Amino acid sequence: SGAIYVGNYRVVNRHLATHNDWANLVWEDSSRDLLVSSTTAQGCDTIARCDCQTGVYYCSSRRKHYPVSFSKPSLIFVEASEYYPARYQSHLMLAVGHSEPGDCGGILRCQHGVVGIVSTGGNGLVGFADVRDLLWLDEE
Ligand SMILES: C[C@H](C(=O)N1CCC[C@H](C(N)=O)C1)c1cn(C)nc1C(F)(F)F
Ligand SMILES: [Zn+2]
Repeated sequence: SGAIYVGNYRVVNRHLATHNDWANLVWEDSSRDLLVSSTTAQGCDTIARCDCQTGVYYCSSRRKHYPVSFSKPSLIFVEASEYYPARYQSHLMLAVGHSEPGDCGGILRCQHGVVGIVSTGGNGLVGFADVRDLLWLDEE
């Protein structure tokens, strides 16, 4: 579990969005596994606006932050799960690292701010949904 809190927005994995998130919806994209809801209070996370490929992510299944190298956001085939059929997930970045069901929502960060959140796992790889292209999170 986990979310990004920026301005008047809450960014979560779409597959883990609560009833309250859908009742206060701003934007959602199944192909990226992202959902953004509105908040009453202002958030303080800063979204990275960069092309970094090295960062640190939080892994709840190990209670540890790990430094990683990760790929550029791409359309990657993801195996069928209880949440989606087998499909290409867009804007996804992979790194060599531990992930397991329960780790989605963990933040990946670089020197510039938040890069994205854990969204996939398997075969000793961890996948992060990028948020650096959502420039609108920094406004209105
Ligand atoms: C099966 C699950 C996963 O990748 N997904 C389930 C949830 C929906 C995902 C998607 N975005 O499409 C695919 C997974 C397997 N490992 C080892 N770690 C995970 C994870 F970290 F929980 F994501
Ligand atoms: Zn960066």
